[PDB]
Amino acid sequence: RDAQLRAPIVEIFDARGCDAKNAQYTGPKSNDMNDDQCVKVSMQKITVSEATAAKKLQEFIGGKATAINVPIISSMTKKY
Amino acid sequence: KAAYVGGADLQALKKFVSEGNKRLDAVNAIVSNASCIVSDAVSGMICENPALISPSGNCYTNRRMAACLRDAEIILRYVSYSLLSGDSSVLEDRCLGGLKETYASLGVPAAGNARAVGIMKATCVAFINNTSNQKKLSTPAGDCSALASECAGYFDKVTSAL
Amino acid sequence: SKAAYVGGADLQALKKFVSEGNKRLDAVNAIVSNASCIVSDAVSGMICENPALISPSGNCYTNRRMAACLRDAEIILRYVSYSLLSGDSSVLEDRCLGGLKETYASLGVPAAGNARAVGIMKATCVAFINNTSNQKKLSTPAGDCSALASECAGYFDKVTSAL
Amino acid sequence: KDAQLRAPVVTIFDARGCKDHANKEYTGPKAGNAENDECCVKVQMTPIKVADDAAALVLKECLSELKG
Ligand SMILES: */C=C/C1=C(C)C(=O)N/C1=C\c1[nH]c(/C=C2\N=C(C[C@H]3NC(=O)C(C(*)=C)=C3C)C(C)=C2CCC(=O)O)c(CCC(=O)O)c1C
Ligand SMILES: */C=C/C1=C(C)C(=O)N/C1=C\c1[nH]c(/C=C2\N=C(C[C@H]3NC(=O)C(C(*)=C)=C3C)C(C)=C2CCC(=O)O)c(CCC(=O)O)c1C
Ligand SMILES: *[C@@H](C)C1=C(C)C(=O)N/C1=C\c1[nH]c(/C=C2N=C(/C=C3\NC(=O)C(CC)=C3C)C(C)=C\2CCC(=O)O)c(CCC(=O)O)c1C
Ligand SMILES: *[C@@H](C)C1=C(C)C(=O)N/C1=C\c1[nH]c(/C=C2N=C(/C=C3\NC(=O)C(CC)=C3C)C(C)=C\2CCC(=O)O)c(CCC(=O)O)c1C
Ligand SMILES: *[C@@H](C)[C@H]1/C(=C/c2[nH]c(/C=C3N=C(/C=C4\NC(=O)C(CC)=C4C)C(C)=C\3CCC(=O)O)c(CCC(=O)O)c2C)NC(=O)[C@@H]1C
Ligand SMILES: *[C@@H](C)[C@H]1/C(=C/c2[nH]c(/C=C3N=C(/C=C4\NC(=O)C(CC)=C4C)C(C)=C\3CCC(=O)O)c(CCC(=O)O)c2C)NC(=O)[C@@H]1C
Ligand SMILES: *[C@H](C)[C@H]1/C(=C/c2[nH]c(/C=C3N=C(/C=C4\NC(=O)C(CC)=C4C)C(C)=C\3CCC(=O)O)c(CCC(=O)O)c2C)NC(=O)[C@@H]1C
Ligand SMILES: *[C@H](C)[C@H]1/C(=C/c2[nH]c(/C=C3N=C(/C=C4\NC(=O)C(CC)=C4C)C(C)=C\3CCC(=O)O)c(CCC(=O)O)c2C)NC(=O)[C@@H]1C
Repeated sequence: RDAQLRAPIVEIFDARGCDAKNAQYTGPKSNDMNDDQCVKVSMQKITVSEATAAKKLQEFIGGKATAINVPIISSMTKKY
Repeated sequence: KAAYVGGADLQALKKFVSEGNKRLDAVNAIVSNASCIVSDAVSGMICENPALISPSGNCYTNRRMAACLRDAEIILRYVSYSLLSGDSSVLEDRCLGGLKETYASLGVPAAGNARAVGIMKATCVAFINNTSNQKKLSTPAGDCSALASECAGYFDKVTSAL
Repeated sequence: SKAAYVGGADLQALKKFVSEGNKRLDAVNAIVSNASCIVSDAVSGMICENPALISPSGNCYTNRRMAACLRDAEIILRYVSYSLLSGDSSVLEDRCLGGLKETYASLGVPAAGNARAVGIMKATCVAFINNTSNQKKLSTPAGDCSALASECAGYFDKVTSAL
Repeated sequence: KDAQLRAPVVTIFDARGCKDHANKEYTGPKAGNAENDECCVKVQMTPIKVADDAAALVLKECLSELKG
């Protein structure tokens, strides 16, 4: 359980070839490609607004359409 | 409040987990597709059982749907962190501890979570192995089946628990 | 603002008024039911190809600007979906595109970025319509929707031209 | 231009075989066949909005995929 409904936000920065400098990492240099690479992790509250939820319902309600090339499991009858 | 692992610390981290660079690619394949992974899972759960958005169903109303979309994202993110860490301890404690009981008390249906989590698992495995329709991230071509299976194992812990 | 429901006799009539009505409805279903991804993938593709767009001087910097761009991309997608429902682009060309280039010029919304977001949505919609998946992994009866895909492509080309 | 930033939101219901939703929203006459009497299109001009949470999540995806 987590009372605040926080989850780990993991961010992956492969900044090889990225000409913008970032220096949030404060530890020692590796003197190789890892100086242009960073993983960021933080614990953040996860939230979804009812407005977003309403938009998702409108996407989901047709009950037939899918992503491209995925299994079809739709049914027209109550399962549970 | 955030931790930054770059330079020497990242060089070290890559040696403390198996297949460090591939593992970071695999994590990337999850986190850069987070919104659609959550969407497919809740959408598919619903198209298989449309009663979930009938007036008596557990995703009826924007409040209930928003909670389900939120919970799916939470579960997905603890899985992504397990894959980064090569360790499921935080997932098992912080995320899954007390969750089955919680859902039992609320009436959040186990068959619905079984299906949603199952779809997230398939979708993540496909992104990691690059069998999905979209292959937007750039990696050297190779065999990531071990990391994909490790990821699937973390989802299987979720399913088992619920 | 009022919702319209078209079923029964009225839907049968609509299918006499537009070409390939059933296929058309399938195409629209695919686009609308995947709209959030179509939009997010286009806007995030525009950005991943040109990361300056979310640097502090970039036009998508901050949630407010990102939200406005996602919204506008959705607006454009929806007027295209409606064009595909209707069989023509008149509403798209008037309500959506009329004055839009000038609006964007007054706000400083970048033409190159818009061309790319629209271009990605185009490719995505064309691919949903010309989906070559096996029947087992296809929600509609398998067949040839190339005419409708080309029609859809044409509507996006009108957006690209206007902007 | 649309001052209210509305766009047409279309929903497509192929509800052939659905027994549990009463088909009452469509108020016109019947066709006499399932392909039309158990199918419906909904169209509504709607103010298009994107909430902070949706934009924030897209930004998180972007930040982990920027091309060098
Ligand atoms: C996140 C969006 C996706 C992009 C972009 C992309 O390239 N692929 C994407 C999604 C994706 N989905 C799956 C697997 C499944 N999706 C569903 C739900 C879907 N099926 C339905 O019948 C309905 C309702 C009409 C849906 C919304 C299901 C059931 C699956 C398969 C789950 C399983 O096998 O257990 C994948 C993985 C495809 C694969 O496994 O080969 C991707 C990549
Ligand atoms: C998200 C909706 C989709 C579902 C569900 C699905 O199954 N496929 C979906 C989307 C889709 N996208 C494309 C094409 C492109 N998407 C991007 C953006 C992507 N690429 C990047 O480099 C980054 C940033 C790292 C992204 C976020 C791009 C650039 C394209 C190609 C556009 C072009 O061709 O010019 C398609 C089309 C695939 C096809 O043509 O067959 C789909 C279906
Ligand atoms: C190259 C892709 C690029 C161009 C060109 C451009 O205009 N902007 C670009 C990248 C970019 N990066 C970020 C945000 C972060 N980059 C990070 C990477 C590192 N941090 C470090 O300390 C190190 C050395 C080990 C890295 C390789 C991190 C951690 C980012 C997040 C910081 C945060 O927590 O906010 C952005 C977002 C805008 C910004 O914050 O600068 C952009 C556009
Ligand atoms: C069968 C798929 C099903 C089960 C089982 C279940 O529990 N719920 C099911 C379907 C379902 N439908 C809807 C909403 C709408 N269905 C519509 C279809 C038609 N309406 C008509 O008048 C006709 C005749 C031409 C149709 C084919 C429409 C238009 C719906 C939207 C209503 C609206 O805009 O509010 C839902 C959502 C919950 C509900 O309204 O019952 C569900 C779960
Ligand atoms: C399955 C996961 C997919 C796959 C992966 C794959 N990746 C590599 C090699 C590398 N990947 C990276 C990526 C990163 N390192 C970082 O520090 C960061 C940011 C935090 C990232 C994103 C790196 C640096 C490498 C090394 C090669 C290079 O110099 O770029 C391989 C090659 C084998 C290996 O172990 O190195 C593979 C196979 N490949 C696929 O086909 C899957 C889709
Ligand atoms: C390209 C668009 C994709 C494709 C489509 C395709 N669809 C059909 C056949 C049918 N589609 C429907 C769908 C509806 N009719 C409705 O009234 C509604 C709700 C408003 C929907 C969703 C119907 C009724 C048919 C007729 C056959 C049937 O009943 O199953 C075809 C077959 C050819 C035709 O025109 O009938 C095709 C090709 N197929 C693809 O492969 C593309 C991905
Ligand atoms: C979505 C796939 C399914 C679904 C979900 C659903 N969940 C709730 C409500 C809650 N969910 C939680 C979950 C957690 N607590 C934790 O500590 C953690 C780990 C960090 C998690 C994931 C909690 C605490 C609640 C109650 C409090 C809250 O909602 O904020 C609901 C709402 C239930 C209600 O009626 O209020 C729903 C709908 N529903 C489904 O049908 C899917 C199977
Ligand atoms: C996203 C791909 C691009 C982008 C978008 C962006 N748009 C705005 C602001 C506005 N957009 C409109 C658009 C319309 N007016 C109309 O009448 C119609 C047809 C119905 C449309 C689509 C308007 C009126 C505005 C101003 C009002 C408002 O934004 O609420 C912004 C700026 C938002 C801001 O200034 O805070 C942005 C960023 N930006 C990009 O970089 C992409 C190329």
